[PDB]
Amino acid sequence: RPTLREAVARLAPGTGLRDGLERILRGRTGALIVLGHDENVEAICDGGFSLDVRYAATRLRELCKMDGAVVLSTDGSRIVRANVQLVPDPSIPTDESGTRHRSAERAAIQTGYPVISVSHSMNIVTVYVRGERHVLTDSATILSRANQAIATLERYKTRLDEVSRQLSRAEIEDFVTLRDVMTVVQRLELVRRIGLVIDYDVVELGTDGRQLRLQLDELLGGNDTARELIVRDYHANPEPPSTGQINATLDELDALSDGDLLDFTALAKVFGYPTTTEAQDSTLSPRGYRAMAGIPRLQFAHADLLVRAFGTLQGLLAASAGDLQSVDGIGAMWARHVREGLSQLAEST
Amino acid sequence: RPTLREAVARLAPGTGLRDGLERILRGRTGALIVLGHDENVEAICDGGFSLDVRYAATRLRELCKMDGAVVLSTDGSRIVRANVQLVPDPSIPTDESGTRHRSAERAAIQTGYPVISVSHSMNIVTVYVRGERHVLTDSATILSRANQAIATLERYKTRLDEVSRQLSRAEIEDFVTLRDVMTVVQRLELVRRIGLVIDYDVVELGTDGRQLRLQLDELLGGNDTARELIVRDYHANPEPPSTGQINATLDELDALSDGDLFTALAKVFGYPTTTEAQDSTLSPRGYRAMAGDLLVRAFGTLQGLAGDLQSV
Amino acid sequence: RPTLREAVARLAPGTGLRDGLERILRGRTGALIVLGHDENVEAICDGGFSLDVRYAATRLRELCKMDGAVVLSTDGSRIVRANVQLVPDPSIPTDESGTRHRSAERAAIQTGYPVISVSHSMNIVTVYVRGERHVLTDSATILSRANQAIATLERYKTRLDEVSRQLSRAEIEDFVTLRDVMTVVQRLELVRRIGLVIDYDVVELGTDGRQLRLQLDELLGGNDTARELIVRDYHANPEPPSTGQINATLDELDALSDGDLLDFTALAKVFGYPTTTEAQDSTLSPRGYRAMAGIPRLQFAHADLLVRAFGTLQGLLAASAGDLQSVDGIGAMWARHVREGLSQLAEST
Ligand SMILES: Nc1ncnc2c1ncn2[C@@H]1O[C@@H]2COP(=O)(O)O[C@H]3[C@@H](O)[C@H](n4cnc5c(N)ncnc54)O[C@@H]3COP(=O)(O)O[C@H]2[C@H]1O
Ligand SMILES: [Cl-]
Ligand SMILES: [Cl-]
Ligand SMILES: [Cl-]
Repeated sequence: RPTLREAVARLAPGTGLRDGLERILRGRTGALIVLGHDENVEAICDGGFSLDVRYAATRLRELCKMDGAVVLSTDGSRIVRANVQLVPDPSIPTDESGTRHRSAERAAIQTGYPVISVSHSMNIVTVYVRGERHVLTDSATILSRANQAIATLERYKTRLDEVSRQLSRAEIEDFVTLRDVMTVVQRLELVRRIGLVIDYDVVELGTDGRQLRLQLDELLGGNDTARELIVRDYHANPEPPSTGQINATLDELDALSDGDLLDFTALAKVFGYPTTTEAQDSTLSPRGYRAMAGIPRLQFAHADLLVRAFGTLQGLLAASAGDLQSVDGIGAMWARHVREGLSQLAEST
Repeated sequence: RPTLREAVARLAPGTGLRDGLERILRGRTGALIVLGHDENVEAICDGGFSLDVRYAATRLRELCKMDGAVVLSTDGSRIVRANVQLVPDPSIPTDESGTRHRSAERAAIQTGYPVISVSHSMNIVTVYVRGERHVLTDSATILSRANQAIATLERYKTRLDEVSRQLSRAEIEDFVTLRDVMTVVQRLELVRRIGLVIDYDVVELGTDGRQLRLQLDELLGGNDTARELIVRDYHANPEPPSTGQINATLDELDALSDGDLFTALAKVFGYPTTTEAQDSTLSPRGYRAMAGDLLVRAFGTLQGLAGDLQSV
Repeated sequence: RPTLREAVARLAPGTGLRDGLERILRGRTGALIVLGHDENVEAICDGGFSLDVRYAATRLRELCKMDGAVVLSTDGSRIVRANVQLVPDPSIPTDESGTRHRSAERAAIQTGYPVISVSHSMNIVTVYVRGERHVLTDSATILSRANQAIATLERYKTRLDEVSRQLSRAEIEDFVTLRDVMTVVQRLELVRRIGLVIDYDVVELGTDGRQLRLQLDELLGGNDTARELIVRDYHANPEPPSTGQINATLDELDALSDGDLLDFTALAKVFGYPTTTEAQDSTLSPRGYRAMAGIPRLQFAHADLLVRAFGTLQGLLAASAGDLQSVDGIGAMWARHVREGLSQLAEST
């Protein structure tokens, strides 16, 4: 049966239902709509008219001009009853206010289908699904909230870029420390989490969120790959981390609380380094995945072969073109390409 | 328990409740008021707040601005709860329309107390008492309707007086046709029936009916005695009817339909219903002339009517 | 008693009260609410009914449909009276218009508790707190005002950083003038004051200000420390400023009007220098507290003894390693760490 998130989706902008509800709000009639009909719904239905017509936004609006409730079919394709009096079991507990809304939630609990109440006085839509409630929000308000989050995401993306460049400078110089790696890990997670918040707003916006989706995907583009690469470079396991190991590490990062993200030792635990403050100053050596990703045109398949062969970024910098053409799967052309691409990083920083 | 009529009296003009209801109608807020509180009412009361204030029309109006129902104490002197949600058993049958009113009658049946709903859309007050319902009518409408009826009542009384003396003249002649008696009987019944219609309006008017109460009693008064005398004078049984016989006959006429009020009349009086029977001349007994019982049994007829009347 | 700012937070978005007030506005009934109840409130309360219910936004809306005023408990957790007639002392001064609002401000002054009046005609919420007034504003309008203010703050942050770099470069060169120091002082103050304006908007926005708070914290952060150090470095009194004296100077800066902050002579007076034109041209020498604060893990006790011995940053730079071990209370290891850090100032530029 419909879940709370699924029901909100059925009422998202661009849907036939949401069009009808918008019409009801402008009409200021109020409404009480049951999204489903079975034996249990009929049990609580009293009086009213039985009708069999196709759903239409306009048809719903007119029917809700009448006292009572409108029942739709489970698939949502039809309007099955109108002018109904709901009589849910009064023992079902609810903290809502007034006959309409208390009747709505009780009916939602008893039948198991979503129930919608529209307040004529407040012009507010509430949907009740099995003890949970959600109040719809105008697309403008959601956009305002999401654009504030987009602004913060713009600030976190700039901050991530600068610390990442600092880490890249340290990797070339061979003066990286756990603290340097974990500063980037934190900034990667902050970008990810604020991105998840904006994503929920995109879902709630429905068709009104299409542009916000494009902007969000552009800003978040490459964040997943950066999280993978940093795990691949600085994971306490001696051998290069396994693919499942990488997925395990990222899952632990998501499991961290927001407060834990502000703890560099909490992040160090996830990567497998000691949790002591002293451990933050210990020197690390990158494997070279991040640097290789910065080389233009270099497919990750080839970089994985080189990183496993030489072990460390410093080994790759010291390697000759002939040293980089002795790895199976690395041709002469790619050995030259990586050789000049690495020596360009050495000079630049 | 209070009866439907008793409840309507509690809501009549001149009462504190009716002052409150009139204010609610002008406010167009709608209302749902329970006239009584006990465990059974509380059982169906859900949410809301408890308060203990003296009843006042102004206080009732303010509290009914809120969603929900207001409960008063049984004596009606206090307001005990407001903003409550009534939750009567949906199995209780009702043919009312909408959440507010169906809940009102069900609550009235379940608790046994009067329940009032005021519709904001229709500005109509309905009172429910144990499966019965009454709709209040504006005192202005009742007054205007009742005054048209009182105007008719004087006309029925004048037309009754004119025909009654015609019958009395025939009594002198001894040639009173059966149709003549039933013409007077018809006018007596018509006066009685309009009198009952007006009486119901006077009660609903409360204090606004005080003047119509006096006017009604003057026109009617003497109607019961007149109906008793005419049955006592022109009853089929040659024996003078007993007091129980007279009251039984008067009840029989009341059972007649509006349209029937001459052949239908003759049969209740015991005369044959045939249209030929309505043509049969009758002889008055004389009770009416004396009013203008022991003596009449001696003489038998008005035609018989000093020592002979000091012999019985 | 609660202050005006405290009341504004209590009526901000995300609070139970604000949910009720939003409901009242949509109903267009108007309201008169007392945020507190004691014997003094009872004195001015007349008639009405006593109720004891838990506070709820929906309950408040229904009670404010009634003529009169609603009284809440001091903690705000309960609704104790409704339909009350306030009868505050007419002699209490007020500039509000009409019975409702004049009664509201007078009641606020007499009892000492916040009082809210909502105008049905104007759809405006007003809160009165002991002779002050605050009118609630749409969260959209506040956000628009605050985001522009954030834009100005980012520009103030950029100019602050560059003038700060100029001042530090001059400190090494020994060519700092009083005007240059006041250019940095002006920019630090401008950043601080626009920061306070945005802070008030964040409070008023409540839950709608969460993202704005994050942006504000990054832009400002470090502003207090920079103001403290600059006063510590360039204050006219020969004795190094005490911590309390520094706070006194900073309090004098806050007392200046927005117009005064554009006047370099007014700032010069706050630091004890003369207001003359000639004073602006005179060359100063930093005390060196800022440089010591940049040295990692150098407790201010070791910085105050060194600054008191040599007096100026140029004296600290001119000192030898042995000269930094002949100060009482400074160790040999600490003398090495301080000397190396000042040499890193040469690395800076
Ligand atoms: N049993 C009861 N106890 C206490 N107060 C009662 C009540 N029944 C009705 N009321 C009051 O009367 C208002 C108008 O009722 P009405 O049935 O015209 O107007 C109703 C009806 O058209 C519909 N509605 C409410 N509950 C319903 C239910 N269980 N089934 C179907 N329709 C319902 O929503 C309208 C507005 O509901 P809302 O509560 O805002 O407004 C209600 C409520 O404040
Ligand atoms: Cl609601
Ligand atoms: Cl119900
Ligand atoms: Cl709301």
